[PDB]
Amino acid sequence: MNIFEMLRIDEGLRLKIYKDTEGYYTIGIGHLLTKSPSLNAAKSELDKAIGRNTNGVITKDEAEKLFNQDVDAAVRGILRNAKLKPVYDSLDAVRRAALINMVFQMGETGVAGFTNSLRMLQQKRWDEFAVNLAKSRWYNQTPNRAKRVITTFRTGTWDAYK
Ligand SMILES: [Cl-]
Repeated sequence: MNIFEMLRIDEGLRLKIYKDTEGYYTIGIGHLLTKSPSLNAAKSELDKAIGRNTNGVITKDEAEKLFNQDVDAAVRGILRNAKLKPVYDSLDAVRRAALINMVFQMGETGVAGFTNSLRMLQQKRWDEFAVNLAKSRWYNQTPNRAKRVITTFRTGTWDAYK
C-alpha cells in the first residue's frame, strides 16, 4: 500500500468533469480544475492541463499523468515548506503518506496552518493530535475520509485502508 493506492481510494476516478462536495469543477483523481462556476472556464483549464482539446473528458492515462504530477507537487510542496519539512522529516513512512494525503487535499498552506496539531505530531503524541484534528472544518466536512487519514497518523499502519 502506498500513497498512490491511498489517495486513489480516497479520491476515486472520474473521466469526466465533475463537481466535488465543495461544488468545484474537478476531474480524474481529485484533480482540481477551478473554483469558478463556469464549466467553460473549467473546460479551458482542463485543456491547458491536458494539452489538447478535451471537450470535458479525459482518458485513464491522462488522469494518471495529472495524478503523478499532483502527488509530486505535494511532495515538493512539503519539502519546500518551512513548517512542513521537519515534521515530515520526523515521521516514519506510513505517516508521511498521511501528511502527503492532506497536503494533496488542502495545500501546503492549508495544512501548514494546523500549527497546533503539527507540534503534537512532532511530539509523536498520536492520540491527542488526533483529537485535535477532529475539531476541524476538514473533519466535519468529510468525516470518513478524514477518519482514515487520522487513523493512519494515529497508528502509523494502513488498517483504515484495508
Ligand atoms: Cl495541470
